[PDB]
Amino acid sequence: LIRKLPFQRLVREIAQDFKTDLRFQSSAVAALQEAAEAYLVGLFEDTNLCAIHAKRVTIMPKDIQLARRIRGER
Amino acid sequence: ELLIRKLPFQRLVREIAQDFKTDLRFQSSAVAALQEAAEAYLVGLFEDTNLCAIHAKRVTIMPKDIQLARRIRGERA
Amino acid sequence: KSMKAGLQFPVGRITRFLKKGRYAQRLGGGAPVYMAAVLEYLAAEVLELAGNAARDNKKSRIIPRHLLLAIRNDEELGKLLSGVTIAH
Amino acid sequence: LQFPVGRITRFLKKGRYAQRLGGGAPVYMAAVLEYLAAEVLELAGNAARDNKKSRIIPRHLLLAIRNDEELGKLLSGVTIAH
Amino acid sequence: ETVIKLQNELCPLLTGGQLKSYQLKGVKWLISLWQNGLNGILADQMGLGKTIQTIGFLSHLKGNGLDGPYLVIAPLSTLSNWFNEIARFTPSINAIIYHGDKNQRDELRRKHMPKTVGPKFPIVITSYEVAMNDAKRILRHYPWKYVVIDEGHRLKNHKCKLLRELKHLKMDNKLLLTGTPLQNNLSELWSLLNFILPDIFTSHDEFESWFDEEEEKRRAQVVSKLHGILRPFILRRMKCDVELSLPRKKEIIMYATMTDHQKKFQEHLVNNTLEAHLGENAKLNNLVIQLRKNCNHPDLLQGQIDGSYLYPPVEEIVGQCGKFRLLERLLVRLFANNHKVLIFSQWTKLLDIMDYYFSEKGFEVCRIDGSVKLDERRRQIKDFSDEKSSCSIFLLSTRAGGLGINLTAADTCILYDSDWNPQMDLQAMDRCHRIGQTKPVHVYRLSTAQSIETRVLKRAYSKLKLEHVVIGQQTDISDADLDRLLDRVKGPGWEVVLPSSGGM
Amino acid sequence: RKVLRDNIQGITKPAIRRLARRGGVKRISGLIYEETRGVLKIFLENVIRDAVTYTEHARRKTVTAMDVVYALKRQGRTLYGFGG
Amino acid sequence: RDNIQGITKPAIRRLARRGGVKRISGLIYEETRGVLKIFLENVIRDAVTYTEHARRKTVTAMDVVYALKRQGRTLYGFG
Amino acid sequence: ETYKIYIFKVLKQVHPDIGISSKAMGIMNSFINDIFEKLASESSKLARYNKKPTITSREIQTAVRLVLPGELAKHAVSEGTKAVTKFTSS
Amino acid sequence: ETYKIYIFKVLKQVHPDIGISSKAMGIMNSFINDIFEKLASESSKLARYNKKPTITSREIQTAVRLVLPGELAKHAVSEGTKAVTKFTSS
DNA sequence: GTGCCGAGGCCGCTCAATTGGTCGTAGACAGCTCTAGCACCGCTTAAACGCACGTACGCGCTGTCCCCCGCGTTTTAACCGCCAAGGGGATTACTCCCTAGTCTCCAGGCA
DNA sequence: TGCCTGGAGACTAGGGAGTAATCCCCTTGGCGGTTAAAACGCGGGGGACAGCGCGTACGTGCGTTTAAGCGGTGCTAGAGCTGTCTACGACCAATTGAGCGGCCTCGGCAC
Repeated sequence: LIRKLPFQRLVREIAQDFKTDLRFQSSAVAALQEAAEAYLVGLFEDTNLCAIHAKRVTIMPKDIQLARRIRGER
Repeated sequence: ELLIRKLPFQRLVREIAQDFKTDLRFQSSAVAALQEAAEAYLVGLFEDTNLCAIHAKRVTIMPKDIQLARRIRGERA
Repeated sequence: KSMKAGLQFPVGRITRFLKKGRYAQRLGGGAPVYMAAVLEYLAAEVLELAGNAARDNKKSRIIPRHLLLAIRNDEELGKLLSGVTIAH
Repeated sequence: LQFPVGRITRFLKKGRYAQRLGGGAPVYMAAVLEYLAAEVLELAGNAARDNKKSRIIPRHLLLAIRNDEELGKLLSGVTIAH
Repeated sequence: ETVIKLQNELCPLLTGGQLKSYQLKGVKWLISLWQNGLNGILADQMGLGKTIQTIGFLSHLKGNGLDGPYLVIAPLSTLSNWFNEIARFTPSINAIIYHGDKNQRDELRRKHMPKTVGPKFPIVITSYEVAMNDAKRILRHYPWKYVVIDEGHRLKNHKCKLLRELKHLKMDNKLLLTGTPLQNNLSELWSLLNFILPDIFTSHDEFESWFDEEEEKRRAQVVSKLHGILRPFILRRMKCDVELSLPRKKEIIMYATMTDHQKKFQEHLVNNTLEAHLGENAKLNNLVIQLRKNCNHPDLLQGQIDGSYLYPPVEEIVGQCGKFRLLERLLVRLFANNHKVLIFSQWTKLLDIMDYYFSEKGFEVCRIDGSVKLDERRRQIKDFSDEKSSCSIFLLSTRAGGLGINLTAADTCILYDSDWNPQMDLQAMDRCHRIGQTKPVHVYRLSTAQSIETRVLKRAYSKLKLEHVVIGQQTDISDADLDRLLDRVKGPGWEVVLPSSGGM
Repeated sequence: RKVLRDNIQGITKPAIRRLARRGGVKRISGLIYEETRGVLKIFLENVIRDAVTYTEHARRKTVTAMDVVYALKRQGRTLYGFGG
Repeated sequence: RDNIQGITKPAIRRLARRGGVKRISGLIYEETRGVLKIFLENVIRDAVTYTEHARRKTVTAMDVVYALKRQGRTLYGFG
Repeated sequence: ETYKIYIFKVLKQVHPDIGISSKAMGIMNSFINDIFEKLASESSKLARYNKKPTITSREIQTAVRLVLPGELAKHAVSEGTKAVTKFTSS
Repeated sequence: ETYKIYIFKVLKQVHPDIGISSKAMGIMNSFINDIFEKLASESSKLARYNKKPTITSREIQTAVRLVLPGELAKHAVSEGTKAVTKFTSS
């Protein structure tokens, strides 16, 4: 996993990026952490499949680029 | 403009739909809508697999590329 | 009647559609007004892009091909219309 | 009765999703909830017996859905906390 | 002398032939009605020969010097024959085939066509496909001042889109040329009356009353309003006393019972439970169609499921359906006497069945249908007409016989079944009954007793009675019984059609 | 002779070719064809199942364009221009 | 300020390891940093929209789950 | 408000030999409630599409068939038909 | 139900000099109708979520924000705030 | 240069939008309690960094079989028009019984 | 295990559910025929693909630093709940005018 309070400051930065004076609570921060973990690990699984299709053991960033482009969100 | 022949497509849809469940009946509008949907899905999968192939440093597309795109989409039954 | 807010959609018809949809037990007075406002912004935006496309291809008509090209070109409309498929 | 038909009708009225629901429809829908709970808990118990523990935990549940093809297909787009 | 003088003077340039008396009188009547500006319906004879009177009427217009564009619409199968006939009967008449694809359209519309009327303008022969497609491209670029159309029973209703193309006509001139004009009801007579005389047969409200003590007199009253004039007005002569050259012919209908396996199938089917029984052995909604199909032969339903592309042994076919096995003994009779036997049917799904039977029985395979192309169709016609060929079977689809195939050389014909259109049956038998036959053709129709097809046959007789009105104003046959019936009337299990002519 | 054509292969080889060409694919291989049969088939049953569900719900044993377009909406791909 | 550096290289390493990745290239880190910032910013945008809908000045797990459901991410574990 | 007692009864009747944790209880309750929400919404939405004013067991039929994949839908429709017949008889 | 004449008049407002086709009106009417449906459904569901028996402009703004894309949504909220101010002035 | 055909502009006709009023009640608002997030500090230790180093693997090139692509040619199936007689959806209206609403008795689920 | 809150049984009054009646545009195994597409043959040239060398970038081990995390501590802004009363919104009758169907003209566009 990732470290809870580092991810906490990251979410705080994201929030203050949009509009300020917003308060976060512990279960909300935890839920954000779980959701981010799930989405990122799924993306990595997809990129691993793309790379094994690419006949190379190494994953490069254009693998992730391809996975995102196929998934259809940018 | 329609690309797949309408009468072959109506045989396809009639026969498959009869397989799934009995006592069914379609019309011109239903056949046309199904045709449009099939064309859309096929062209989407084709562009997906074209991007996959060009990523694969290769120009000839194969069913393993098709299946890769199928797997990322995930609608395998 | 629409001149009270300066809008150009049928506040009455959209009111009747909210009512017949029974989407809620209670309907606000200005709710159709805001519905008409967002709808008129959307219509103006899409027709503006259609007109720009007509100017671009030196044509005096708007056709489903025009519509499809406009949707697939404009990033905002593409995002709003993800699984969009247009006949013809 | 197995699920609380009265209270589920209470929530369904709270939704007020139509003029009013069927007469036997609430019993039907309680029954279908019972059925679906039945298979999900059945396979949760199968996983627990595989691991031989006295309390079923989210890890067993996640294993159950990820391992049963049809249940995973139903729950493809969901993730389980922890 | 009077006939010769009239045919010469009234037709100053009918150079390539001669006109017989009564159709020549028809020509003078046509000329008079042209002088009256009224168009009429030609239906005279089952293609006795009509082109002769077409030139007879038309060449009078050229003889008077009344130049004007001519339009003809004809079926493809006979366009070349029609050109040969018009060339034969008058070499002095200019005519052209207007057929081919868009390329021949291009070459004709480049070279052969002047806008202005003139003697250099030839007769333009346009086929049906032209009539359906080229409406805008020609019918508006010509005020066709002469219009004649053949095989006029082509327009069976007001919705045959041939007619919707034709409403793009400058329809000043008309000549409906057809055979028998009645097609199963009143609708086609009404459609043809509107086409020929729309300004007269404007509305159907008045004549709608006659789809079906004082009513007996009203039958003449139906004739009195219109048909009292139509009978002189319709140029067509039924044979009362003119073609006694027509040889003797008779036809009989059988009424034997139907066997067991099919009655249990139809018991399942009438309750819509046939698929339930076949499911035990291992859902067609249009019940009347499946009733007919079962009447043909049970195989169709097995065949529906089957997979027995190659089908189980012949003796089973012998044992399933009684009509086919009675057919088996009657063909045993006919091959014993070595006649040339014609067979007709309605659906290929049984055509292939008895083709397989005939092949497995050791007999030659002679199969012609709409699925085979044209050149092998004539080669099979030549094989059948060959004297050295001993084949006594010609498996032909009834519907495909509308191309004018002449197979009168056969000596016998067996109409296995009859269609809902009776005149269709009449051309089906006409394929061998036309003038030129040398032997007494003898025809049997197989009808399934205690079946809905009996009712189909009875309503076919009802339509025959309608034909007659429009024109005018269960045993098993034993050896002794069959020999009695085919001596060279009324009976149990067999009926001969009573004389349709009301006295010589 | 009894005959029953393959039907499922009725999508002709040139049909796949210009489907791909409209899709911008340049170079294609052989088993693409059978794989496309499979893809079209599987994509077909999903919408067919949704459509038959709505036909059953509508008390009618005929399909209608409204039910079709609702089905396509349910599988999550909006089709327009047909009034749905 | 520039807090995204908190997502460390071994973090991506172990998350890819959980993803079954055997061999990670060097430029993966920045791309991952990106994809996470975009994903999280869509999620937070929806969450702040819902909190505005709530008339309240804090962010709660309930409308967080609402947002994740709206993003086609359905989450079980918090109601 | 949850279905804690009813899930407890279900587990004791089907698999009496194994208990459930608090977190597992909560997550499967969320499972039940989410199916609750989706079924109610789908039934209401299809009723509205039918321009139909009220909902009954037949709309529940079509909604359940829609939202359940094949084998699960067949089992669910079987048990639901039995339940509705039992209610009709009672 | 038809908006066709209103599509015509919006075309006159924006660019009256530019034409439009029958299938174009069809697709525009489908766009208007289903965007209407999406906004209404999101608002109704969110009103169900917040246990509010009323739907009004405020929840419509939040529904618009949650469903529309970003830039077009800030444009929409600006123009709709102007419109609601105009209607309040009446 | 042109003609043809589908969209733009026209009027006639109707039912839903409008206005006003009434009245019932959901929200706007103030205010309280409290509590949970938030800033702060300190100690601790697993974890992250850097770096040397090896090695294995992406890659770029080379070299060889194979099989789409284009093109041509011959077949043929879609597409269309048409024949045949009937039935499942559409639509309307009647009727009747299911249950919402309500009240009253009592038991079971949470602490 | 206590109780108090909701859950369950009974009367009535409508109005949706089902049932009966009526019509018609849709369906079905066959045909002519007619095109443009589609199926089969073949040469080839481009590419798919196996193998090798590399040299360079990432995994591994270990010393070194670092701040995340645990345990308290104070505090307070804002959430959760409640009482009021007030404006705003549902219901209903009469009115019209602008939205919807039919009809016609006239300019863009392949030819």
